[PDB]
Amino acid sequence: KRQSKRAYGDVTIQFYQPLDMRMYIPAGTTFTSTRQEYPQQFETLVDYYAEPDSTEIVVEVYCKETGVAG
Amino acid sequence: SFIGRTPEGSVFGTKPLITEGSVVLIGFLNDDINSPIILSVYGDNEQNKMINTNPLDGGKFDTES
Amino acid sequence: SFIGRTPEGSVFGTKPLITEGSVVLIGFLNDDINSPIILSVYGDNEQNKMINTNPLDGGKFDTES
Amino acid sequence: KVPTEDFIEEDVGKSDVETYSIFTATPAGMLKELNGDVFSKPQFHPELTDRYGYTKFEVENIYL
Amino acid sequence: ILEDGKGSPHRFAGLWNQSSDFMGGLMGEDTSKEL
Repeated sequence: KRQSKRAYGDVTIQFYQPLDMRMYIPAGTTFTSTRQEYPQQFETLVDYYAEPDSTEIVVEVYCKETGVAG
Repeated sequence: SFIGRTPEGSVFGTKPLITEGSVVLIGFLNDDINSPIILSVYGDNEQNKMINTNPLDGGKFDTES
Repeated sequence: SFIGRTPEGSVFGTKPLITEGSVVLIGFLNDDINSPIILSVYGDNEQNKMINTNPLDGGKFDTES
Repeated sequence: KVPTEDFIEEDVGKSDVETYSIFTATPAGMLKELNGDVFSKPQFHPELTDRYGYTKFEVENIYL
Repeated sequence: ILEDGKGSPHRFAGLWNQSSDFMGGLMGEDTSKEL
């Protein structure tokens, strides 16, 4: 039988200005919701590099908790 | 800002504006109460937000824009 | 007053006047003697009384007069 | 008064634990030498300071 | 050992002089830099 299945999706990072260098996010960066009613955390699994002079980027985040709370 | 005396003897200096109801940081001499001095004057977050025309929320100072 | 560097690389800042024989407040780093820094420059009561043209002895700053 | 006849045990003697040469009574600690009137005015004996040199004893008095 | 104040020869162990300069990258600093 299939065990508990992780929750995952996509998020949009927004920079103050378009980017000046080929900056990088490592796998296992944390994402948290400021809302008190959803304290569950999220983390990434694969790296991403942001291309220079870019302005947004879409990365995938995986939820540590598994169930309905994701 | 600065204060002193010239070789001729005449005294020179500055008188920075003083305001009532402003928040001021204080440092006691030799950590003794009953020995106050004012270090500087810090405004409120609202006051600081009112007296600046910068619309940027944030960003590194090294960016040309 | 302020100091920094521009994106081009050129350095900018200020050089406030420095005076001999003025009284300066000092704050040691990590409360260690042999680690001084000057916080600000405070003048004497006579000097402050000489360099101000305000004849009022006192009064709330909110009064129009 | 109390005579020896009521003494059970005694332990009394000199000591040099307290020893000062210069004594002064500073005024309330707001007043400070670099921004106003006379700061302090100590007192010492010339013979005393030979054994214990420049040993100061300071007390702040809120009143003055 | 008594001879000439030699003392214990194990006092100057193998870790007495062998060492190296201290820097990061030993714990937690290196995990983000695995590009």
